[PDB]
Amino acid sequence: MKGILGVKVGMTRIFRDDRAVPVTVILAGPCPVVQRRTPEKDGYTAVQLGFLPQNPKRVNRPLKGHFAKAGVEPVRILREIRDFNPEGDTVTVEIFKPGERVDVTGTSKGRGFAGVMKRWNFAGGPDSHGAHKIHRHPGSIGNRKTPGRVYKGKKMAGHYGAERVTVMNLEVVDVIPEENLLLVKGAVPGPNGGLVIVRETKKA
Amino acid sequence: MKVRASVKRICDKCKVIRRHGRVYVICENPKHKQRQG
Amino acid sequence: MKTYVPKQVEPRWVLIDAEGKTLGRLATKIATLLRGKHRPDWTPNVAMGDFVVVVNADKIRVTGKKLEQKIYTRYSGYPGGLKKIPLEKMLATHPERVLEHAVKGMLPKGPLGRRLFKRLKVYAGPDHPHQAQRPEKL
Amino acid sequence: PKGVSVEVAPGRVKVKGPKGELEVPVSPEMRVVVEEGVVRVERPSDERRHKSLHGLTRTLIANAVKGVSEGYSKELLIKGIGYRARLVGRALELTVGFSHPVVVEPPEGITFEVPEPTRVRVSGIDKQKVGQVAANIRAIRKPSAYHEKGIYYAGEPVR
RNA sequence: CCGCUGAAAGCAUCUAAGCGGGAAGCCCGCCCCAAGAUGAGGCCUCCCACGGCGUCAAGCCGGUAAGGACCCGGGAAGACC
RNA sequence: UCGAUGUCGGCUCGUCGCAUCCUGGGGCUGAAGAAGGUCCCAAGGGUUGGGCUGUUCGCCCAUUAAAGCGGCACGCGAGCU
Ligand SMILES: [Mg+2]
Ligand SMILES: [Mg+2]
Ligand SMILES: [Mg+2]
Ligand SMILES: [Mg+2]
Ligand SMILES: [Mg+2]
Ligand SMILES: [Mg+2]
Ligand SMILES: [Mg+2]
Ligand SMILES: [Mg+2]
Ligand SMILES: [Mg+2]
Ligand SMILES: [Mg+2]
Ligand SMILES: [Mg+2]
Ligand SMILES: [Mg+2]
Ligand SMILES: [Mg+2]
Ligand SMILES: [Mg+2]
Ligand SMILES: [Mg+2]
Ligand SMILES: [Mg+2]
Ligand SMILES: [Mg+2]
Ligand SMILES: [Mg+2]
Ligand SMILES: [Mg+2]
Ligand SMILES: [Zn+2]
Repeated sequence: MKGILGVKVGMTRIFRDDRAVPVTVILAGPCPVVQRRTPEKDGYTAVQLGFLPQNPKRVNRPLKGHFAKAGVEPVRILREIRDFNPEGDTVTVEIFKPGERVDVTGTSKGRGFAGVMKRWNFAGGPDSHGAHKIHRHPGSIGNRKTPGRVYKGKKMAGHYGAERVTVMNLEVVDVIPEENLLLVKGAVPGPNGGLVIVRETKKA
Repeated sequence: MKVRASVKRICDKCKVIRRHGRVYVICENPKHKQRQG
Repeated sequence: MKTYVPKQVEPRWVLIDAEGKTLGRLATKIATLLRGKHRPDWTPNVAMGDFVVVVNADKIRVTGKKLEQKIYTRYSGYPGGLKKIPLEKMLATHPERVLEHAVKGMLPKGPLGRRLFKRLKVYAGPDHPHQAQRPEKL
Repeated sequence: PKGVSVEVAPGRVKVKGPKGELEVPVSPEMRVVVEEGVVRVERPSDERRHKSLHGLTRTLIANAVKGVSEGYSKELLIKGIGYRARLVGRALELTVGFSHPVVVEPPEGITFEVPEPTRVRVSGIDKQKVGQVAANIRAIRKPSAYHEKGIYYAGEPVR
């Protein structure tokens, strides 16, 4: 089910002759499969994929050359595609054809302790008319004695970003398998250099 | 009316059937469709 | 004052084929089996007695109408949800648990009650991939 | 019922004959019997938990054996302007007032026989599914919407 | 809320045996966390003596590897960690 | 409770109930159609921006599909005014 591993390398608007489609450029490289997780020993029908093979003997005990083109394991480390089943080897980009939607799943740009008014879009407080030390505070976080506690799903200050996020239905606008690229329309999550898995669509 | 608390039989033809606890009334004219809810 | 106590006797790995029995009516046999309320060695602070393995789950028949009546609310998630599960859903997905939730109320509440619940190994049966050892007490 | 070939199991009476096999369950009570086609069905127990099941199965076995001896024809009339019901294959396409004219599939045992674009009938070895898939076709358009639209079995138009 | 079949009550009735439709509602589907899920999972890979002190690979240490740290250069990771 | 339970409103954050203001279903209709009325299910999501008043509430203005009624110490001052 149409999965790949890649690097978000930047954004560029390109032109489908009428408009400016604002694509990003995923470097969905030729990912060698390293273990086909079978449903009779795991239950997954998944496939572990790889990335860049130049790992100068940082390949410790997952040496694991039990695939015929294992391509000694990347420190651009293994991930999965959960319902994949390839047919040959080292799945490149040709699985994707231009015009099909994809879900891109990547670690977003973490913003540290990006506290609230940034994490949960709070309206902060007034910048004038009165006191001052509440300009970006959440204000109230509950009710009085009944419940007399903060509800556990409460939106407050926290570690914003650096969690996996999936943008669903990004149109693949082009592939350039001359250098094995993948171009989707829109905002692939993560830094320009970060890791993104690119999956099949959950439209249907 | 439709949903009362006290359901009468205002016709002669109003059967007073009971479908899963609720004492309905069916008829041939639909205005008598009581429900007892 | 005299001395009465049991010692660590080798356990009783009773199987309970539960094809027919209503839960609850079964489960208070199971909890009375789980504590040592049937052997006369019973100190109440040792969790002796049986390691009951009730198997052959769903088609645990239940009483008169509990098709979407018996509500397994238990999981307060935590802000807005008391999430409700009827018995049809309970027997549909991981059936396996209507007996666990039936005995987890008839066992006591302390750490011995929690240790005693780990003795009960509910499966969806038969072929509990567990056993060669079955004083199948029925 | 001469051409039927009925058999008994505990949880199921099972009827057969000139059309096919129907497999009608029952409550296993009274250890009921059979001597010929239509049966004296048994109950000695006067309480209402059995006094209605007797009578229920008296009509149910009769409907089953009549379904094997052609308990078929439930007729759907189509009224008004030409909401034509025409068969293609076995799923029938009726063009009642819609942007999407409705193709209705049969359940396995039923065929919709279409005499005209004014009437269809629904035939099959049953009364249960037969009335059910006359009922889905009537629920394509419940009729009496300020009259003469919609489809009818034999019902009574009043204003 | 409308059914189909149909008794109790020879008729009917959506109902007591049954079975169907049907709601932004419910469960699963979608996205994220998630084995601290003591129920602590699974899969792939790597490493494996006893020499020593008894009612014995001894519960305690000393050398072990596979690895992990310490440190340092850092980082769209990050208050520190 | 007076050896203190800070008190109205607004801001901020909400969360819940259903006796629903929309939205989804449906029944009747003095329901031609479009509307609507009333009633049954239905909180999953909503539920605007303003003028005046300290105001909750109201009156309006311009919209809206709707501009819900409440509760939560007339929620919320170890958050603010
Ligand atoms: Mg960062
Ligand atoms: Mg501000
Ligand atoms: Mg201050
Ligand atoms: Mg000051
Ligand atoms: Mg033991
Ligand atoms: Mg054993
Ligand atoms: Mg009839
Ligand atoms: Mg159904
Ligand atoms: Mg869920
Ligand atoms: Mg673990
Ligand atoms: Mg006081
Ligand atoms: Mg005090
Ligand atoms: Mg009209
Ligand atoms: Mg209501
Ligand atoms: Mg609400
Ligand atoms: Mg409120
Ligand atoms: Mg207050
Ligand atoms: Mg203050
Ligand atoms: Mg306070
Ligand atoms: Zn009447």
